[PDB]
Amino acid sequence: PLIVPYNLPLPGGVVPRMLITILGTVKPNANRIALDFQRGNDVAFHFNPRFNENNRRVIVCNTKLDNNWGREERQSVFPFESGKPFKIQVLVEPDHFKVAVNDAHLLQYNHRVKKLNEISKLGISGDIDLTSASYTMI
Ligand SMILES: COc1cccc(C(=O)N[C@@H]2[C@@H](O)[C@H](O[C@@H]3O[C@H](CO)[C@H](O)[C@H](O)[C@H]3O)[C@@H](CO)O[C@H]2NC(C)=O)c1
Repeated sequence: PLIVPYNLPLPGGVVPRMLITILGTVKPNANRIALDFQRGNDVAFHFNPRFNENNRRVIVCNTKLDNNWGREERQSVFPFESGKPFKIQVLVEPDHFKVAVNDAHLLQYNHRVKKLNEISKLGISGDIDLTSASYTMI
């Protein structure tokens, strides 16, 4: 068990073929989960499942530059469930982050922050018990 919020260093930033894997369990009365890939204070890629946004479940993705959020990208496919174990895998490709949950492809997020080598930490937060967070090169 890792304490949330958890910061996972990404030494030398991200690069294509890097695979980040997060294993956890959603708390039974969850409101949100967030993964934040950071370039100093900027958030290159925010991945944010919301369990009760006006009584709908939605995943919101965005980028924060100079303390300002950008244009949201929303996905209504929602593979998380309160109480239940999950696996999130984020594969860095040359033009996007590719996200799979529980082994099924979920979404892609085009790189808006293009200095991939400067995206040097991942913060993991929200209503989860965190079991493991790791990376490897495929
Ligand atoms: C496209 O259809 C819909 C449906 C329901 C809500 C929204 C929406 O745009 N919500 C964002 C919210 O998603 C946004 O919340 C922020 O959204 C960020 C990601 O964009 C991040 O998760 C922040 O932590 C969170 O506070 C707040 C504050 O920036 O602004 C809100 N926007 C407005 C206009 O109030 C859109």
